[PDB]
Amino acid sequence: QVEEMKTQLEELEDELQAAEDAKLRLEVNMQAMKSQFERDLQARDEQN
Amino acid sequence: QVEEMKTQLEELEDELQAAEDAKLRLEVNMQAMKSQFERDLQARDEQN
Amino acid sequence: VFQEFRQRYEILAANAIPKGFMDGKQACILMIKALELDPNLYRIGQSKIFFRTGVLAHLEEERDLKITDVIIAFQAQCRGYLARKAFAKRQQQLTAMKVIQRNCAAYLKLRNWQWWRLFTKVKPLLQVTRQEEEMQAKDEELQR
Amino acid sequence: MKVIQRNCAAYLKLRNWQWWRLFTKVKPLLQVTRQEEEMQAKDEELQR
Amino acid sequence: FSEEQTAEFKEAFQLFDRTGDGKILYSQCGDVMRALGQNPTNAEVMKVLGNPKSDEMNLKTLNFEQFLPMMQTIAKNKDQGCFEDYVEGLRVFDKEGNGTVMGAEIRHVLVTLGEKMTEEEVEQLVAGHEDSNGCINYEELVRMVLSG
Amino acid sequence: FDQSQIQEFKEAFNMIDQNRDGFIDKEDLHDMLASMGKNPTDEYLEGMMSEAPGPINFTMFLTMFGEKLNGTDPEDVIRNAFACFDEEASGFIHEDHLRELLTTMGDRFTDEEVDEMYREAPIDKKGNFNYVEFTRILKHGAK
Repeated sequence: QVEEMKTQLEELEDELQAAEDAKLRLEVNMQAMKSQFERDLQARDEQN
Repeated sequence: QVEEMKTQLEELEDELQAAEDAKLRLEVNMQAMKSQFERDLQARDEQN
Repeated sequence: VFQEFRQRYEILAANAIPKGFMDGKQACILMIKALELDPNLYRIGQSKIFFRTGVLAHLEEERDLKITDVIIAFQAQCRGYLARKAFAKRQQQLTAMKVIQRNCAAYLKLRNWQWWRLFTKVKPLLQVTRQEEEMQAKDEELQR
Repeated sequence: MKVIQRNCAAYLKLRNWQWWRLFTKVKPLLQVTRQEEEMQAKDEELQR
Repeated sequence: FSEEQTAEFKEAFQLFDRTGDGKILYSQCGDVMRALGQNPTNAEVMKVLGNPKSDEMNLKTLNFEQFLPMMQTIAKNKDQGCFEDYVEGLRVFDKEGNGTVMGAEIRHVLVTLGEKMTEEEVEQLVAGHEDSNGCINYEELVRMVLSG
Repeated sequence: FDQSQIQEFKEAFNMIDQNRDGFIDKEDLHDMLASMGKNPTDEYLEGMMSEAPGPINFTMFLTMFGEKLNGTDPEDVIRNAFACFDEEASGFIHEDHLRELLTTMGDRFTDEEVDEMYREAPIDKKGNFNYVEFTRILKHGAK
């Protein structure tokens, strides 16, 4: 059970690191897409 | 006591992993939708 | 003229006027008959209508006291529409602002770290990727 | 006529220098292609 | 009402806070209310705002606690001016019934009638829909304002 | 993590690792700054070696610059957020406008931010501020 708890803590830390990386990348992607689409709409309106 | 703590940690890890998977799926879907909308806006700007 | 005044002031009393518009002259005759105005206060005409002084002011006020409802209703509606539009605009601007904010705050945290001057002195030296990307950028620029 | 002296003296004192010869060898050996073609295309497009 | 939409209510309330705690000026909270679909005239706003004066409106803010009964009273209106009202009134407001309504007259009778608004308000309202005839199709703009 | 960033970091590292051992020591940065100018005082070198668990290895400074940098955004999306921020779309907003907006944009900001920005930005002589090159400087285009 000590070995199983160690393995469970390892799996939990791995899942938490993966989730943190995924959340950071997803926030970056969402912010980037929003800003880029808004700026593209603004530039298209300016070009029109 | 250690077994109860490990069970609580495993339950919390499973719940947080399900939540993070749902959030990552939603964020990837939103990023894909934003990229598609940006491509559509570019095509619409060219048509305009 | 008949039709102008008719369509402009029938709001006061359009109760029993036949929706099928009869002779515009006859239509304004019957509409002012319903308006209960003294003949001498105006001048019925074959093509236009003529009125005394200050009578239009009375008619303007009588008209104005009926439109206020529509006035305030549409005013509130359009104000709320402008409000929600500016709200969406400002919240999008605030999202962009939060992005810029995180970036400049990270810069603040990093503009003073000693390693920065060091590793920024060296970046302008190696530019092979910069050289290539500028080659293609100048290619498309020259083509444009 | 006092700036041409530096140029000619440099070219002479490096022409016999074997290291300058090595440099003027390695650049046509495998180095002229990318940068030289880039700059040539740039100059041609600019002249056009 | 319900906590169902109170999450969006909370994020919008704290979104336009100049102090970032839950205290938003009376003018600003009325503007948020209008931005929330519920756009009543400032008359009933002040009526349910304890009947304050302009100074109190620009100095006194509101917590989110009292904001719930406030939108509750706003929801007691349960309806506003109808669409057929606006279309028929604008149609009868024109001079000749030519499917449209002149622009300058609209701007004037909007900034100088009943509820007062600044000129740029109605300007950016009508902006984009202008035409060389100066007669804008009231129908498209009124349905855009109603639906939007 | 970014391909361009990691590739340029390792490029600059293998260029500065004059011993090519993957271990950054006092020799490398010392002689580099000597060729650049005044040699760095060895206490600065030790303090720069205090963050890593030893002689700065490749992944060492990789992780350190990651944890010090992961969270920013490239100049592209920066100027994108800056674009709709201005109606003129020329990138010439006023710095005192930046001040009046920064004090309450989202969370409240203080005065040190704006004074440092003005003292470290090419502002014009009335307030107008250009970011077409300043934001690239923030991403190290010129500084």
